[PDB]
Amino acid sequence: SGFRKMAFPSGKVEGCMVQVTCGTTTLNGLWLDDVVYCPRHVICTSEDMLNPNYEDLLIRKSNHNFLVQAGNVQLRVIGHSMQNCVLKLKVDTANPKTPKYKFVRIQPGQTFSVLACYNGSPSGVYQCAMRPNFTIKGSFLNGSCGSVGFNIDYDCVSFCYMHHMELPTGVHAGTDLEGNFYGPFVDRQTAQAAGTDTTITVNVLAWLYAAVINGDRWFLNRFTTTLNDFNLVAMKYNYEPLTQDHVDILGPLSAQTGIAVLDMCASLKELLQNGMNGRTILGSALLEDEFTPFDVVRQCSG
Amino acid sequence: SGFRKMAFPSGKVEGCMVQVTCGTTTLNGLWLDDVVYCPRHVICTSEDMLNPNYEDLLIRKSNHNFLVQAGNVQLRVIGHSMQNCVLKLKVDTANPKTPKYKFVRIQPGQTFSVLACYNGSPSGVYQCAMRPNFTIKGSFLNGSCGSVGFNIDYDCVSFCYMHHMELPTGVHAGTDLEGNFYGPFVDRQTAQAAGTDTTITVNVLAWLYAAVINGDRWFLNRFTTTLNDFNLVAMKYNYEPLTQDHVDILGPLSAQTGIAVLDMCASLKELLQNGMNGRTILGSALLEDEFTPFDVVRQCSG
Ligand SMILES: *[C@](O)(C(=O)NC1CC1)[C@H](C[C@@H]1CCCNC1=O)NC(=O)[C@H](CC1CCCCC1)NC(=O)c1cc2ccccc2o1
Ligand SMILES: *[C@](O)(C(=O)NC1CC1)[C@H](C[C@@H]1CCCNC1=O)NC(=O)[C@H](CC1CCCCC1)NC(=O)c1cc2ccccc2o1
Repeated sequence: SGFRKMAFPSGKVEGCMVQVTCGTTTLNGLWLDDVVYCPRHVICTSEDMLNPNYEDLLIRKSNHNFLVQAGNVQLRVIGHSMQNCVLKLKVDTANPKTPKYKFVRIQPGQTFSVLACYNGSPSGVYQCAMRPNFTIKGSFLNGSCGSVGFNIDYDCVSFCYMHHMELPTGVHAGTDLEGNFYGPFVDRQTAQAAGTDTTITVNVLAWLYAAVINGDRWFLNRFTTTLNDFNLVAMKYNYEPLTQDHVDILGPLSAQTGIAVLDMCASLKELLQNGMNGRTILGSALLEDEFTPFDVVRQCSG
Repeated sequence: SGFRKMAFPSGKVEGCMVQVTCGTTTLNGLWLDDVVYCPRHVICTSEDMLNPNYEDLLIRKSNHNFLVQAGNVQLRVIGHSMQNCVLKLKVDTANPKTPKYKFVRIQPGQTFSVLACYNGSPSGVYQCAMRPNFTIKGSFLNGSCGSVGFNIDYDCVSFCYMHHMELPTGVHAGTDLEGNFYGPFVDRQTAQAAGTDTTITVNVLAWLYAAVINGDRWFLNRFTTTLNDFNLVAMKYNYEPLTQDHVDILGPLSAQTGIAVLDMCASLKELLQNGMNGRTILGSALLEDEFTPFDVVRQCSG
């Protein structure tokens, strides 16, 4: 028993991290078979970071302008191309540590692990959720660009995120591995800012179920509610609408605990309307929304 | 910027996890050079788990009673011995993935990463702190025994924890890698329970500094306090006494923020006496105590 924000084991991804240098700009890349993926803004200079024309900037580069360092080994760049906001550097050596992998794009409200890296060297691993406004509440310092986010299923690494920038509120923005940004963000310095965010209702309910599975029951009640009355409350508190598909997804947890999904909704309504009256749930005084139903099932006993 | 509970990258430890089976009991072991370390209660039966004499139980075993599986490879056991509450199985193959390593024992209030494993297969990584009462608030299911806790410095893995059991309150107990239990716990079924716990004051103050570094300043004030008046408050709220050595350890963070340690103490006193009045700090509505000054410095900008 116990419930923690848990990341996937990072070994498979650690084997793929490298350092990419162009000019005086150094950041991280992801080495898979004979290709290194990295943010295209490695080719920028502090002189054209405001409105860069990346096609122009790239045309003025050649293979030898890119230095790729894997551990203490120089990888020779033998081709280069852009795909959306990522650069693909073809290298003359296939990474012998390449895992089975996939490039997936994730949905807001889904979670993934982030391997924070600096100069091609991993420093830490943590769990994140893609917020409804397509940002992530990460932990990223200068040098972290190129760090990736991923999930692991069986032997297979599904890469879902590459890190590009930090917004004025301290939250983070990046792309999928095809170089397409999550959200209405661009890789150029502008006044761009996070849009308004909302709470991921289905995840809060999953976490309430985790709490019950782990013996926190003080917020339960004999009441129930309909989906529509619940969603009237959800709207009032800036929670996302709960759909019937969410109810269905919560089915396993509902059956394991014997607490019907709409009964849990009655509990969440009471918590929203009354607060916690000084109590905690799984060690938190706030309602947590970064655990999916899958995260809860994977971590919690059967 | 950003602040997250971050674990060390787990790759180096993943390379050392194996499965150990004795009879119908299967758990995890840690393979380093030609030795596998695991909890000695792998030799117990549900028949003698109440008051086992491990010396007797071990004497009745031979090398062939232990099945060690590394991935899909059987490791031949060629010797066996007990050291306190851990078993050392000498195997005929040195682990080629052995990292530079050390066996350290940690202090209450220090943090470490846990690699949760089942059947020798890592499933997740997370950050923990050793509580003042020598327990850890982990996430461990049946099958997790033998999972380890560690820190990484440069290339060197300092193993500090092996997992043995769960206590009635849902918290966890284990040993260092020499098999000596953390706390007044024993590897036999008794009524044993966690003793009273306290909050790690120096870590709360480190986390307040992290909050300032990350732009949360609402809890600051123009006041100050002496160490003794602060500790009178600390005692009242079941916080650990703050020593001058703790003040010294907080020096870097104090200098980086320009907020004297005793001024931060004045802030913590106000938060203890008044609560948070509906506000949060680094996304928490509770005062967090599982980040050491080192964790904050390592993660936060310079
Ligand atoms: C990465 O480019 C990076 O790590 N580069 C390596 C070479 C050093 C950074 C990562 C940032 C750094 C700041 C702290 N957290 C973080 O995640 N990304 C940027 O610096 C990004 C770069 C621009 C350049 C054109 C393409 C993409 C954006 N810029 C910002 O994050 C950013 C935030 C502010 C705030 C105020 C003024 C400017 C600014 O830029
Ligand atoms: C490990 O032994 C383990 O994983 N063994 C592998 C072979 C299956 C478990 C880990 C526990 C399991 C329960 C849930 N969380 C967790 O961390 N450890 C135990 O089961 C431990 C074993 C005894 C045996 C003698 C030596 C050490 C203790 N027992 C307990 O954790 C425990 C908790 C309770 C509560 C009520 C009755 C009994 C009990 O046992």
